[PDB]
Amino acid sequence: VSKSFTNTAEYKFSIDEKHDLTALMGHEYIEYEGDVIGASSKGFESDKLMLLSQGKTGNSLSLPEHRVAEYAYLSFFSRFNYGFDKWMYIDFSVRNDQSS
Amino acid sequence: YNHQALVTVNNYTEDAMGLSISTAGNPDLSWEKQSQFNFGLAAGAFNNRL
Amino acid sequence: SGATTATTTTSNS
Amino acid sequence: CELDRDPEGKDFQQPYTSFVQTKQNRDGLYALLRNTENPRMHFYQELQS
Amino acid sequence: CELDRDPEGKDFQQPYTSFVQTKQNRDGLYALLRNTENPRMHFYQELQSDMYCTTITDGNSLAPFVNWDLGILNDHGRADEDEVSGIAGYYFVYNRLNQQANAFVNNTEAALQNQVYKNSTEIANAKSFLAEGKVLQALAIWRLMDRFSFHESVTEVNSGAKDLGVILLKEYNPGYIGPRATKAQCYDYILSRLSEAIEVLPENRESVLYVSRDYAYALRARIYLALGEYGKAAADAKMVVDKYPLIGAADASEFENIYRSDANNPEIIFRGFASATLGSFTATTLNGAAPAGKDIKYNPSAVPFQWVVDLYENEDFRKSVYIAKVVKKDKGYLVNKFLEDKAYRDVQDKPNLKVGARYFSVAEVYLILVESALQTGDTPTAEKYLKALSKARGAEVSVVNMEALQAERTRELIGEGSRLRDMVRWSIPNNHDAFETQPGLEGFANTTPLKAQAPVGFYAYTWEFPQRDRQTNPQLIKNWPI
Amino acid sequence: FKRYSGRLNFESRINEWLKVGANLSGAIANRRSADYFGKYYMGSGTFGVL
Amino acid sequence: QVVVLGYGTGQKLSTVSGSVAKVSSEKLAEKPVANIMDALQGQVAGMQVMTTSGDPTAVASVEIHGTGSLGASSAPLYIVDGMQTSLDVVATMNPNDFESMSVLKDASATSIYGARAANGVVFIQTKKGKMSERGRITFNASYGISQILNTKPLDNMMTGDELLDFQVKAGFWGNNQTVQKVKDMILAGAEDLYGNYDSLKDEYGKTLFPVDFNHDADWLKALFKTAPTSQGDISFSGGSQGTSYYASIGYFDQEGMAREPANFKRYSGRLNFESRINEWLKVGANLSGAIANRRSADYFGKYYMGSGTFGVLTMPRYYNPFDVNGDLADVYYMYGATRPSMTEPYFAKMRPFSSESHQANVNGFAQITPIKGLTLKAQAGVDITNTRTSSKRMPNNPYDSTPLGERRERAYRDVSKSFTNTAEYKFSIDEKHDLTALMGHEYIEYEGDVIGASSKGFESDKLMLLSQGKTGNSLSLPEHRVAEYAYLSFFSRFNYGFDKWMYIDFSVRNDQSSRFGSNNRSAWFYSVGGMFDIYNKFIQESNWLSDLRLKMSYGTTGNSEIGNYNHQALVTVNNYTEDAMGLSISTAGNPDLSWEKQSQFNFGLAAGAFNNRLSAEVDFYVRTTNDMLIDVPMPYISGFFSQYQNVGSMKNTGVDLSLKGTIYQNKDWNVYASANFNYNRQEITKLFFGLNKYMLPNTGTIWEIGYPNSFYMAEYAGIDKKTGKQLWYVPGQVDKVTTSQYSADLETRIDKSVTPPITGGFSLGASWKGLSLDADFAYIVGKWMINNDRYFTENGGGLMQLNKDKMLLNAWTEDNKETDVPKLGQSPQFDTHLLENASFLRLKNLKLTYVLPNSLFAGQNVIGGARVYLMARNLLTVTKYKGFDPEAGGNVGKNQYPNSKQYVAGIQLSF
Ligand SMILES: CCCCCCCCOCCOCCOCCOCCO
Repeated sequence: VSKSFTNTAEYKFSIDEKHDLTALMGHEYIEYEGDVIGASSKGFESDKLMLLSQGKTGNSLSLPEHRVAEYAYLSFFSRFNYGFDKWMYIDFSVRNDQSS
Repeated sequence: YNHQALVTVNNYTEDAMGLSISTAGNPDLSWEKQSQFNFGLAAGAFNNRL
Repeated sequence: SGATTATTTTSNS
Repeated sequence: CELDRDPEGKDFQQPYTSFVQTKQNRDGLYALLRNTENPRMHFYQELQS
Repeated sequence: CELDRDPEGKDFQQPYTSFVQTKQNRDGLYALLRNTENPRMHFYQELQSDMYCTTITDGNSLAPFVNWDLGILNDHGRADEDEVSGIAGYYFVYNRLNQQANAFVNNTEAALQNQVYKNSTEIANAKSFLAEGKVLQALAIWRLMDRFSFHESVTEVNSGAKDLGVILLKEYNPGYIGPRATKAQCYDYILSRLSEAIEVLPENRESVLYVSRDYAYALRARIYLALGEYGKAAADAKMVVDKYPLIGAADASEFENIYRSDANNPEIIFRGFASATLGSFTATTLNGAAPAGKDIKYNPSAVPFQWVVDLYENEDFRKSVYIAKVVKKDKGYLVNKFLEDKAYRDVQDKPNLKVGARYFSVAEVYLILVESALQTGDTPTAEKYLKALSKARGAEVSVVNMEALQAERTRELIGEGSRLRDMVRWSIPNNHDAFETQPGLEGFANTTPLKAQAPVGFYAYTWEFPQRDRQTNPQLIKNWPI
Repeated sequence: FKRYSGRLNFESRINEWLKVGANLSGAIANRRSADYFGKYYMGSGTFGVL
Repeated sequence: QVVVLGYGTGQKLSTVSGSVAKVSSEKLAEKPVANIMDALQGQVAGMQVMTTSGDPTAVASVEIHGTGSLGASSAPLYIVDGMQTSLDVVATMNPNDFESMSVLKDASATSIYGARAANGVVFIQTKKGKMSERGRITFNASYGISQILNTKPLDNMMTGDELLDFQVKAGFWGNNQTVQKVKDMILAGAEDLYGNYDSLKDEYGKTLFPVDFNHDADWLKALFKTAPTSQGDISFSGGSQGTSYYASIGYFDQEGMAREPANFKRYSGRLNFESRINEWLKVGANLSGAIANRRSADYFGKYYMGSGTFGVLTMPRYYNPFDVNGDLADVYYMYGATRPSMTEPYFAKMRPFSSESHQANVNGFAQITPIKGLTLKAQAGVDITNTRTSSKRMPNNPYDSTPLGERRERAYRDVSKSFTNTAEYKFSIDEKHDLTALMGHEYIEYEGDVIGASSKGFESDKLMLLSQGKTGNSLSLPEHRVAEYAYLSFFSRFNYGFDKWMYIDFSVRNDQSSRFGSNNRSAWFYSVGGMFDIYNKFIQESNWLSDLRLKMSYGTTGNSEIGNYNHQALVTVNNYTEDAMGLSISTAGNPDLSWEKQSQFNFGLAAGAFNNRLSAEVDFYVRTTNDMLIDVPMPYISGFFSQYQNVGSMKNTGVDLSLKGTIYQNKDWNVYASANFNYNRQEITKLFFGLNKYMLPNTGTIWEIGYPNSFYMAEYAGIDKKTGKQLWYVPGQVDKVTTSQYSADLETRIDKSVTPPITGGFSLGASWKGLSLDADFAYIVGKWMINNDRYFTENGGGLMQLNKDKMLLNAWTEDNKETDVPKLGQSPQFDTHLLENASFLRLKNLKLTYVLPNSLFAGQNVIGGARVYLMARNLLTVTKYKGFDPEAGGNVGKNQYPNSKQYVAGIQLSF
């Protein structure tokens, strides 16, 4: 199972006739969790009686399997754009990243 | 989980449990930084046929 | 299945 | 947000504060010895004779 | 679009598709037969004979059979899931074995003609498996016809039930409402089953735990004897009698260490797999034993008469193994045949009194051969086997005069249920109250006459069909005239 | 590899200040991998044809 | 008002002839519970809904026109948007998406669902979005609290002092004991138990007073609480030229009122969509998903000490589970214990259960209309549920019997698939004739599966994965279960209509299944019905009357809720030798398993008075069932004990009527009222093998020909005031004659039926201007119920350590011998002094709504409207029962979860 959320807010304007600017800021949260469960059985004698609850019940028993993993990322960012008259464009960007 | 110093179950008998050392750990693990410089030149030609 | 024939080089990359 | 994720089925290496912790790490030492000093590792110096 | 959804986790009844399914269903059929052909089912026809006397330990349980209480015997026994016992329990277990054997035989025949067996080994083995299933069908139908169908020498019956048998069912259906087949059809069905099964089974016996050709010959001999055909009973009994030797022992302790042991007995033709964990049961009814500490207490609910004691002469091995002087801790006698087996104990000092099922033995085929040889008019093959059997079992019979044979058959087959079948053929009335009890046991044994007198040809020698049948089935003609 | 997939992309202008959208997807897939390749056994793989 | 009754396009509700009851969206809304059928108690005439638990994860039991079968299920067929579901799946759907629901009750409406429609069909249909230039947004929120219904049964229990005196004089403690010798230091001097534990050896006497004799404790505060409920939902509808949509996301959280936890929480989403591609094709899809979290209070229905309502009543009042500040002390003391017993929040902290379910419904259709009358529909859907459940038992716990922990993990999966294809052609031969022909095919498939594994022997809370357990004797076999079924059906229906006053329709369905026997695999169900409109032909116009219709119907159906594998002769293990497997037949089956046939005849009359204000409807039905499924005891030639065959008969005869009215007095005022009634008489007709009377073992009922299934017990005469002993009647022996010695040969048939005969419900309503007030009442009369807790709380001999009733203080002695309670040395039986009369009348709902007026949102275009409401659920109850709830139960009342009383406040901003 993996979740993600992303929330941005961009304000775009023109400070003069021939000067374009754009400001963007944002947030991002990524998450994950996963598991594996597992079971086994041995000692069957006919191919129709092969449910997992129908094995031998002594030293033929074994131990199950189980594995869990998870992580998470948190992040903030901002990006600015500037454009001159139509021919010169500058972009600046700053972000902050944290992981588990 | 690669920065913790850990301990896992290593049973000996069927009565009590046992604990062995799993990993060594690294308490100052951090990001890997990559810096990139790029310089490019895009061109067109005969009414954008090339 | 079967018997394993040895002398491999261990692949990294 | 707390981003602290800690493993499952695994604890931390700590100094011994109890008697049952000493018993647990001793049983772990013997179960480690069983997979070291077993006859599968001494087959190489037997075939070389 | 097929919409069959077969249950995962179990099998269901259908024609076979492999050899392993056939082999596993055969092993389940034998494990079913082990609980059907038991000594514990044949005790009720042993106690209805003229050789038992109930004691003060009774609680009116072994009392309706020894005293001939014809009001309790008219609907006796129960066959619900708590307990399968009595006359209804007898009827239930034998109709159950007949239906399961029908299912196995019809499925194996359909799988043989549908060509699902790969090599020739599996085809040959499956044909032998089919022959074993047919022998078990004939055994089930004969053991029902023995108790629930009238002998020819019966005086007064219900009007119409003189020449009727049991409900001859040939396929598998549990919900079946039908009429009683005639006696001739039932006996032809039994003999055709055994006739088709004898010519398929191999000559040499494969294992004692499974049906062989020796068992089919011995069963055909015991059917031809009780049917009243002494010509072919001897011809079927003389094919097995050379292959199994008698017990050789000097002292009765040697006889009780080789006789009670199932694995070491050289006489058993067919027996069921029993061990210390699976297949073992306690048949403590005629002795009534109990394992106190490391030894055995005896508290019997029925003790034999005095003429059964004086039938055995003193220098006999059977007077220490079949009968035992262990009642009142040393007084008269009790029937102690199915006591125990020392190889089926979980700890080898504490008894638990567990036995195993024995389906046939070689003493019975000796007795069938000597009786049929006496009544066929060819006497020189009759003194040989009878003096061999009696000398192997201990005391020797001097000369044969057809009542020494009756004494030998009573002495050997005790606790088996062969007496009540023998009183009808030999035309013997009961005289339960004319005999005397043992002089070591007065106060313990009881003294009461029969609730209903049993002359020669009385209807009550054959049991009545159960009460749950013939209420749900109007085509069932009841046996007794009451 | 076998899969049965589905997708609905939807996009809607509600009114003069709101715009909503969704990209729903799902599948039922059966995988199975040949999990003896990459190693040397006797009659297995291209090593077995050689 | 059109109703899709089964398949095709819905015609009307004034022209169908099959007793349809349509419930609108306002009876499906704001509903603070998770089960949606609880809102229908008292609304549909003839449908009887009872929910037997106040658990948040409990679903209702619904019966239409009485109980039909013996030994089968009586639940209806739940359809949601064309494909069928289960009530646990509908529990995960947000009920603000449900546009209506139709209860189709009689077998002219319900015979194209044959072999599944013997018990009625409940046909739920979801919203689709009405087209507008601007789509509309709606935001619902809500908040409420739920607490216990009534605290009246604990008004009769003893005090601490009275119970101590009764126990010391009844001889429970000993011979020569007195008070201040038993209360002095053999109860209060049991700090010997609290001194063995390091967590309690310094807490006795300062903060923990486990035995308190002066003022008694509160065992209702220590086992039940007040619990919150939150809702929240936002939806977007709209549509355009051909296209329409409806999207929604929502949240639901309900926590149980008992201290041992029983929550239910879902996060859900919905997207309905329907587009017209071109002139002949129209496509559409309904998509739905949920993440659900459930938890059940599983020590209810069973008798443990200090657990549930049994622990509320019977636990002695001189034991204190609290501490000095009034919290719960996470342990308490009962006399004679080896280790001290722990309370409910600590036992919940030591047993961490968790359960996450993922549900996805996806349904879609394509419809083609080429030749102006003919429409061809193809519909397909899947429904996938994946649940994943984890239980735990924690190690290193002092008040437990082992210091080792356990863990168990299960995974569930079930997948349902459904395909239905349909061709409908409607036309008109003349102007005065209409005909509609329908043909169709339907395939239903189901596949289920459970895996599960356990381990034990843990010694830490961190190192508790399922693979880090102890081997050897601590190993177990895993769990594994599989179920599957499949149906395939072909149906057809003709509607014929004369001028506008006569309608006649004919239905037929062929149905095959994997559950039926191997001989009769195919079933054939038919139906015929007619509706005559008398107030269009005979009486054309009158002053007082405004409508009058008559309708008749006859049709046969079947009930294929039998086992998935019940016609097969199952083969199980029977070993011969100790190594190889043997196999043998064990259950015997039968290849002729039918489907519990049913034939139903129906006659109805509907009328409408002055300008359609007063409206009435009356309906009479005869519903016959044959070939019911019983595990009958077989004769001895079978070789088995039972078979599962189709034998029996039953008849349900009844009448149900409903009536609506509107009572104006002004222009603004609106007053309206409604009422229902249903009376149903059940009678058994014939049994199996010639038999006249059969008694199921270990149930306590009896099936006798000529009567309904009744109770089977011994009658109770009273006591004999010459000796003070109990007396039971003798069956027969009229003079009656009473004996003082109880035996199992003394039981008889009690003339009180299991299923209650009279069901109803009425309702008021008034709306001044915006400010509306609604009230709904629902009654069930004729219902009897065994009060099993009165076996313990009024018991003279035995179970003497518990708390008793106050009426045991004037027991029969030779001094006091003019009472009706027995001597103190006798044990009560399960006679008819435990049958209580559980008829009730419940104020099921009471809402006060106020729509905010239109003049407030004047100089704005963001917010469109608003709404506020206050609601109370299960406010008032009128009953002669003695056991915390008449409804919670069903044939017997054990340690039960009572229903909840809820107060909810809610907002809605339709902006
Ligand atoms: C406002 C968004 C609400 C969305 C919640 C619905 C979630 C249900 O989807 C579960 C995943 O299944 C995928 C559906 O597959 C697409 C099938 O559509 C193709 C048919 O035309």
